Amino acid sequence: DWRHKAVCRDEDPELFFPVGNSGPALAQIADAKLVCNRCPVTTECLSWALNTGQDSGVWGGMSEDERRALKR
Amino acid sequence: LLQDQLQSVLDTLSEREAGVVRLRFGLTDGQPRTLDEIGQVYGVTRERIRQIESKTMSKLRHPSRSQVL
Ligand code: SF4
Repeated sequence: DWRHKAVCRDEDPELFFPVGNSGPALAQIADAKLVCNRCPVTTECLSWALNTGQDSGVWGGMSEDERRALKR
Repeated sequence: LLQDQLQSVLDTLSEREAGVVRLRFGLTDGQPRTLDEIGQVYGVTRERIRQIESKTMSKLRHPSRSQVL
């Protein structure tokens, strides 16, 4: 299963849930996406997050706001 | 079991958020509470409870964490 190949299993999980103060956490979002960029299952991860409607967090190389923008 | 990752996720929330989730799922005394009861205890709206629950579930289900078979 694709979760077996998630490189974020070797990261701090909270890296993928940035919180900003008076604006976007641009740096932390980039830091999370950098891990996704060296992950072999970015597409499966993004597909699962989109198909099951994960609102919060960085999944599949996309921030929460980006996935929200895709959705209706 | 699931306790370890779930408690780990609860640790990342505020005390109020974690209380809301514990009451919603009945983690502490085995009695899930209604949205009304939770909004009365922690003074939060139904949409805010929805968002707390949604965020917690996304953290729990994120591939960074092993999932429970
Ligand atoms: S794409 Fe990103 S969030 Fe998804 S499994 Fe890989 S590192 Fe984790």
